[PDB]
Amino acid sequence: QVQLQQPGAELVKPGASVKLSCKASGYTFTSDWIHWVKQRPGHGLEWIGEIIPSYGRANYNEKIQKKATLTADKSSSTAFMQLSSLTSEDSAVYYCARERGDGYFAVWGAGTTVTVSSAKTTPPSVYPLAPGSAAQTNSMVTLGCLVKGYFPEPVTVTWNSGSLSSGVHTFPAVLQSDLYTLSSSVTVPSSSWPSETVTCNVAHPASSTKVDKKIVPRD
Amino acid sequence: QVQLQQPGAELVKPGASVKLSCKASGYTFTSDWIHWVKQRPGHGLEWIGEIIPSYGRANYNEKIQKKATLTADKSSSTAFMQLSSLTSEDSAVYYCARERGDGYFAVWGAGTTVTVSSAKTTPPSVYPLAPGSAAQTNSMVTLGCLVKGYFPEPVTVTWNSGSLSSGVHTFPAVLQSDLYTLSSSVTVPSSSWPSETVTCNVAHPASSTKVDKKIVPRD
Amino acid sequence: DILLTQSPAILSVSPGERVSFSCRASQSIGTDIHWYQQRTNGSPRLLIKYASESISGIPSRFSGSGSGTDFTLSINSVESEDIANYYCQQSNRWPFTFGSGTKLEIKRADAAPTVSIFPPSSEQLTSGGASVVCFLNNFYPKDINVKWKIDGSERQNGVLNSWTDQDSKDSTYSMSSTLTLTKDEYERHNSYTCEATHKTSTSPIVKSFNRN
Amino acid sequence: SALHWRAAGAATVLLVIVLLAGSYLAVLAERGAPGAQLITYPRALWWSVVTATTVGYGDLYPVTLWGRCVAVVVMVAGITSFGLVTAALATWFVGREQERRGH
Repeated sequence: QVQLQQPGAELVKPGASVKLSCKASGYTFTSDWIHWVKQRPGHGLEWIGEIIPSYGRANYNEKIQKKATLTADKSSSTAFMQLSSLTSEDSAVYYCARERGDGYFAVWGAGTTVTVSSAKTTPPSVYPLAPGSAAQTNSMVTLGCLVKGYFPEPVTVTWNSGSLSSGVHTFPAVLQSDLYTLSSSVTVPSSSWPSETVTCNVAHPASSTKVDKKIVPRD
Repeated sequence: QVQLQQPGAELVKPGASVKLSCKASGYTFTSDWIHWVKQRPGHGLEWIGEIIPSYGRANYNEKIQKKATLTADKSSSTAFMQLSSLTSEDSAVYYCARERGDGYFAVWGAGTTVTVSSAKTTPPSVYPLAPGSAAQTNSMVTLGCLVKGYFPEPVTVTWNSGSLSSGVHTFPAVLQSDLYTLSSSVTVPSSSWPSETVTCNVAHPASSTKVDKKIVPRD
Repeated sequence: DILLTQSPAILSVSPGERVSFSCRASQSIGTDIHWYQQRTNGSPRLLIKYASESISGIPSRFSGSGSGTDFTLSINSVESEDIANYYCQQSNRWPFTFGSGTKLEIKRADAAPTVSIFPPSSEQLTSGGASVVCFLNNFYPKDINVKWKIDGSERQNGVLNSWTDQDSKDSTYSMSSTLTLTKDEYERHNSYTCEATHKTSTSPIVKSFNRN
Repeated sequence: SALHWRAAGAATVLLVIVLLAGSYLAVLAERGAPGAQLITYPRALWWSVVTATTVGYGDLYPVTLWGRCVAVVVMVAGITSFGLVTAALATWFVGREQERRGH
């Protein structure tokens, strides 16, 4: 049972603010601290702050600007972090994590990708990639699907809703005209296709959109 | 209400001594320490010493020559510092400052500029600077007054006894034949002069002389 | 006696940008560091006490952080009024000690000087002296050259210049050239001019006046 | 009020005066000793209590003669006090066991 549950994404207009949630399941104690940890792209982990939901006291990183304000709902088992008056500096993944007051972060959320821009949200467009007719197959066959013209980050791409993990590359997005674009690749034995089915599931948290696409041979 | 009140200036002949005052208003406690802090020109802050006026104990910077001796008048709320047998090394601004015994200097005096020389005091001479007749005005007009042939340092220059702050440069004195000389500059809209008046007030603490001068057009 | 080290001594930042001043203690002093502001010709002003705690009076723009030996004063979005000298000060061990200090300095947009020539005064002249005062005002950068010409001919004797520190109203610099003669020498020359060579113009900004 | 209880009360009042006077004087003794840390009132106050209680963390302590002389008085006050309360409690209890036997 996933203990810390966090939104995939929040888009925020520069100057605006945002409340990040963190609902906690599993054993809670009075003792427990919820922590928030900021990770900008290609940089590492930064400690923002902590709160003890039982007595409601919070503390924050003095060493950085104090954007944040922390709160909990004792009843709904949730911690909130209120990041206010953002700029692109504040564009990061924000993890929440549970510490039993003994010093280590035993468990983390999946984090929330917070993107500070003026651009509109755009669900992605998903398109198969089945080989060309004049392509000779080996013992393996590479299929893919192309996830383009979406904003903001991120998307999650899986194959047969997760049952296909072995043989899967997802490429890092590139950005071009305030829109992201990436491919994912799957490699199943040449026999097991298309006799067995292969479907690419593409979730875009910031638009609340998931889509399937089957990779059938070219007609 | 200015809490620490200190003389603007004291001139002292090399070899001679001087008692600096520091009268304190606002909340006094038993707990309170008065501190003295030396600042030579273009150098930073040096801690000289401390006294607790209630029990009369004082301590001083071991790390520097012990010129000073500290005293208080419990009745007149004043601290004195006695700097004895001065030389040019001792020419500095001496601030006094109040510490509640909790470690920081909450409030400071304006300090006392102590000048160790054999030269006589000389009040300054003050002279207008209204434009030349053949000078074309913009939306703004620059006036000034010239404060020359004074010793020792410092002088304070204001405009309309302080009501004019916006648009005011005072240049650092230069020294030439044991006499100081500086200008101050004021920039008011071209309309508001000389229909509204502009007067430069020039205090010289070491001569106990203040003077006004109006900047009227050239006749 | 605890040694407070403020590197760097000068800090050049751009208007509205984040700036941080470092203060390192020769040995752990906990949080018993205090930060002061000193503008030009001002007395020190407590910004932060015990490393982090606000003083009421002080912009929210100012924060401190640090413990043990490393301390940090920060300004989120600097502005001209922030131009001053910053010092740290420890209260952890007798005797209290101070940092050597750090100068905040703003790089702004380039600004051409406003030049202004002032003939000596009839009050001054009547005491057998004459001083021609030129003001170079509100320029940036601070590098500038002031040339005196009497009747076309360049002059260098009798000339004393003073530059203001960077301005805490607008991040600009100012300067005063003062040409000093005797009534006699002033009486026997027609035109006094004050030329300013500044990076903002290939052509000197000149200001003259004839005694007549 | 019975005497044992008065003297404990007296000793609690007198202990507090010693903790405050102690804080004041410790700072007044310790400033001027280079490296002394017992040099601000608030933590002096903490020092005085960690001293009278005999807890004695050593986060702080005096390094001058008069600091130490002030420290020795705070200790003794501390121990005497926290032993007059005991003596008082012992006399309360003894009294109550005398009644529970009929005396």
